[PDB]
Amino acid sequence: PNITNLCPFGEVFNATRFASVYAWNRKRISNCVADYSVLYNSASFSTFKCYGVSPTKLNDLCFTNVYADSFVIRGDEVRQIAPGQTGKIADYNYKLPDDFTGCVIAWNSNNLDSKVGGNYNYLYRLFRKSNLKPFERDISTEIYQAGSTPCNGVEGFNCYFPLQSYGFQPTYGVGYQPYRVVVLSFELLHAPATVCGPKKS
Amino acid sequence: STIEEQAKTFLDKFNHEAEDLFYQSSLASWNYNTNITEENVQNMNNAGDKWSAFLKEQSTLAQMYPLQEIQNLTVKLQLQALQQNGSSVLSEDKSKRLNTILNTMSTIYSTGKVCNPDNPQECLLLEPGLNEIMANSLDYNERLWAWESWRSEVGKQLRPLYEEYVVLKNEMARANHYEDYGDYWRGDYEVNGVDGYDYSRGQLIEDVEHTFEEIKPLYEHLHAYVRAKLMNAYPSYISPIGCLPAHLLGDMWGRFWTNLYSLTVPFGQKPNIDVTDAMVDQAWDAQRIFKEAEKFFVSVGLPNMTQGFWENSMLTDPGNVQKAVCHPTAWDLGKGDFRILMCTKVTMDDFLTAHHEMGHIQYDMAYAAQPFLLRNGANEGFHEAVGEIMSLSAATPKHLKSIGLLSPDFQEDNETEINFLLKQALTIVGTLPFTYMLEKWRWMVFKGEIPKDQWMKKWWEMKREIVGVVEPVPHDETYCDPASLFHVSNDYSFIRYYTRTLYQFQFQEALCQAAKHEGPLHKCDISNSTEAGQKLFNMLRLGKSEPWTLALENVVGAKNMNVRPLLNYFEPLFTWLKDQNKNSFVGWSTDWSPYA
Ligand SMILES: *[C@@H]1O[C@H](CO)[C@@H](O)[C@H](O)[C@H]1NC(C)=O
Ligand SMILES: *[C@@H]1O[C@H](CO)[C@@H](O)[C@H](O)[C@H]1NC(C)=O
Ligand SMILES: *[C@@H]1O[C@H](CO)[C@@H](O)[C@H](O)[C@H]1NC(C)=O
Ligand SMILES: *[C@@H]1O[C@H](CO)[C@@H](O)[C@H](O)[C@H]1NC(C)=O
Ligand SMILES: *[C@@H]1O[C@H](CO)[C@@H](O)[C@H](O)[C@H]1NC(C)=O
Ligand SMILES: *[C@@H]1O[C@H](CO)[C@@H](O)[C@H](O)[C@H]1NC(C)=O
Ligand SMILES: *[C@@H]1O[C@H](CO)[C@@H](O)[C@H](O)[C@H]1NC(C)=O
Repeated sequence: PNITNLCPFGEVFNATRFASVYAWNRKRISNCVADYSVLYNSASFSTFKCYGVSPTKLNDLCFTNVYADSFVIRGDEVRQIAPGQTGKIADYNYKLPDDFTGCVIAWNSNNLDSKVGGNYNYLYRLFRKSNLKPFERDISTEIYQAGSTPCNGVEGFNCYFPLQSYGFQPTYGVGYQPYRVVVLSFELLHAPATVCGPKKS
Repeated sequence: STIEEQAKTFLDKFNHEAEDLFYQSSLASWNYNTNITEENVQNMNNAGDKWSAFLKEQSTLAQMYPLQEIQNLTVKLQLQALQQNGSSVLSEDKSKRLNTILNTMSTIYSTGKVCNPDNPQECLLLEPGLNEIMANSLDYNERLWAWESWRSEVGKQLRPLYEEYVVLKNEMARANHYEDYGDYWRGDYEVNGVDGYDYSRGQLIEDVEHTFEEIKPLYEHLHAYVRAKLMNAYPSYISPIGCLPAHLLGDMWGRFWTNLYSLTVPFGQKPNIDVTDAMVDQAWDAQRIFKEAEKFFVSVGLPNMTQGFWENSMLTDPGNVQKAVCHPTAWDLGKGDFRILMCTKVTMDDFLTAHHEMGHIQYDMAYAAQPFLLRNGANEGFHEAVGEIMSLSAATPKHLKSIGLLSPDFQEDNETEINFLLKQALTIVGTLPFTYMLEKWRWMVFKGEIPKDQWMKKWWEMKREIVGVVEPVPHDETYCDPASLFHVSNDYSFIRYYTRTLYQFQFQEALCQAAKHEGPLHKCDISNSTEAGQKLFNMLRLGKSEPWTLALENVVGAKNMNVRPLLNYFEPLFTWLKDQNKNSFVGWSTDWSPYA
């Protein structure tokens, strides 16, 4: 029939500020119509790599919920947003499962997220004792203990603050320029699936 | 847990914070160089002080991890680079005195202005006032006046300063478990811990003497030919049996002989390969020069320049209102930011310089994947050698015909190749005995082989023995004749040019064998050859992660610097010079026979 109540993709992609990768935003999208062809046919995205599903049948299938995770990483770190990868972002910041169904969308944001003095508002976790579980968020700011001595809450020797700032600048190389990444996770659960694609007339 | 994992986490923290501080410092230096203004000088000084203080604090933190409990070679190499005290081991009073001495030598060299007695109303600075006189004059007493007056003023200012400098630097070096400051400079080529590929600080002097003993016949024949031509230019001053007078070599110090090409040309009647007029006729902009250089580097298979390179580089002189340093410099600012600062004119020299500096940029881009403290050349020789090989390849007539800058009906006979090889010998071969003699003299000064009251008696003795250049009038110990040069007055190593010169022709033979060139080595061009670029990039990607001996094995298949590619490069010229020196006498006498 006639379709209304589109899914809020404007508040995810066109957000005025994005979160840091250590504190990545997760928005649960339910009970609306998700038009994925608007995203796929856009020329503004550099990465639209979908794992476990093809973009052409997204506009047909129907899902119970859609998880939209949004963060900012470097240009060289976009490859680590994939199942089975290894790196600082995958181990310590944002981990994707091997059995992941969804799409990883990334685009360059040197225009917005870089300033001439250096934009240090974006943080990433550099050290953690263990690798993250899939879809885990770590926002702890406790001092990393690399040595046998206790840190006692002070950053001294062998004790480092685990969150380190990015220093985005507009004169940076393409492997260091900021990239806004939105990861959509599609799951089907035994509840009635309500996020369906648009139906042609 | 373990010490090695602790060092690895410390190195990760260092890499990440040092890369951003080094960027900030490099950007401040760039903003000073493209905009010479006092607030930019202050911002540069603030960033440099932050960078140096951060390196002091990180070396202090780094020493707490002992070296012998780490087995990974790369981690141990970065920790070895970081744990050097530098001047920090010296006392604060002596460190401040050393820094003051270095700064005041920099000011004396930079702001040294000398002119003729009884005509003091205006005076000439070294660049470009004295450079043009040394490079273009044909008058004996004018060049003698300029040379002696600049060594009088500069040496008599710098001699007590250099006497303090040698003692302070030896004290700092022996506080750092080195024999002298010469051993500290020779420690750049020291490889330790690799089976078979180890290189010692004491092996460097032996290898330099062993290579120079093979240099010596070619330089003797070249010196005899240049002596005969300068005897034709100046009839009575030059003796057939003696050394060359010092102020007649075409430069201020004798560093290069390339300004004697007009006087010593073999076949003046034959044309030159000058392509300047051809670019002027086709209206080649500096942007076109750099795009043709980029086309050369993509033809060999290397990566092309970034968008940020074309956006952020200054490839043209800005204007009268904005001041900039005219010296061509390639900048690896960090974080994938690569720029070239060159005031590019439409000349062959600027075109070859564009190839040279883009070779520097390619070398910087290749080891961007390496950790921050390993982002350097394997030694100091490779970084300059990879630019000089591009300068070699771009200068060939095949490259000029291929890009259309030379007429396709230009006749390449043996006479043009002889005079081109002689120009390349005056640039390249002539700097080798001067470089070797200067470094051996500085090594003997630091080692204490030469006492302070005998520095100059030995120095001219070395110059007569090695360079074959005689002093015009004798100098006493009130003079400081070495420190009139930029590198020695500003605390720079000088053996990098000798090693660069030998590595240049070794890399050239390796890439020409890779490219399957079937003619003379100087006729070889490495464009259109993907395999030559791959063989180059295998060494280029390593950076400082691997020993320079292993990198040289990766390129040429040898574990040591070799002199035979240089002799093979100049072999047509060597046979021609041996033919031309039948009547004349090869070799010189160290006696005062021409003039003293
Ligand atoms: C986001 O911004 C782009 C550029 O202005 C626009 O074309 C697009 O329609 C916006 N919305 C979405 C959902 O991408
Ligand atoms: C150079 O410095 C002057 C002095 O403040 C400034 O007005 C100008 O914008 C600067 N130009 C560049 C290109 O940095
Ligand atoms: C040395 O450490 C690096 C990481 O810094 C690692 O990738 C490499 O495999 C290590 N080498 C050895 C021989 O353990
Ligand atoms: C650096 O200096 C300190 C203090 O003098 C000393 O303990 C340390 O061993 C030195 N490090 C090296 C590598 O010489
Ligand atoms: C470098 O080369 C690639 C492919 O060869 C090309 O797509 C790119 O546009 C080039 N870079 C520039 C700045 O033109
Ligand atoms: C160049 O080749 C010709 C032909 O053999 C010869 O006569 C002439 O001497 C050669 N000149 C030089 C400088 O080798
Ligand atoms: C190298 O390749 C380019 C690309 O076609 C070609 O124009 C040029 O002539 C080649 N160089 C030579 C020496 O043939």
